[PDB]
Amino acid sequence: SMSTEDAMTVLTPLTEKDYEGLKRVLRSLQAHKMAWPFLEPVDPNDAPDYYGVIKEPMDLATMEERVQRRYYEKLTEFVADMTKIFDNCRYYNPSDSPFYQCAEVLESFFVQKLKGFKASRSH
Ligand SMILES: Cc1c(Nc2ccc(S(=O)(=O)N3CCN(C)CC3)cc2F)nc2ccc(-c3cnn(C4CC4)c3)cn2c1=O
Repeated sequence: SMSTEDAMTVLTPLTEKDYEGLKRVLRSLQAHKMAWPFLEPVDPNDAPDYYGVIKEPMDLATMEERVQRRYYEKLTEFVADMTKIFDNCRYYNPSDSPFYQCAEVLESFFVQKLKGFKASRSH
């Protein structure tokens, strides 16, 4: 149920079995054809003033490092880091940018996969 998923998302410490789920979610995003702008950090020499404007940069390779290192204690923290990728992209870029489009598509995919992860955890 949505009740159980919400409670577990905020309160339930991530287990090793949860981490196998988080690796599956991250690998599914890295394989998505619209992940191409998010696999590595933004190149400063491509994106003028990016690191002056975006205060909390994030990318899928940094998320992979944090997952491998068992950085996250709560799913909320994993979701907050992932959400930076999409929010940062939509903030820095105009709405007609290919990067902006990729953020919209990959976030919708992540939201589908996250809901699946939560359900699998609640069962
Ligand atoms: C998310 C993101 C982003 N991620 C990203 C990461 C890597 C690669 S990469 O193919 O590996 N590679 C591309 C070539 N570099 C020399 C090396 C890197 C491509 C990427 F798109 N790249 C850029 C690049 C440029 C801009 C930009 C530049 N000006 N503006 C206007 C708003 C002022 C936007 C935004 N960007 C982003 O937002």
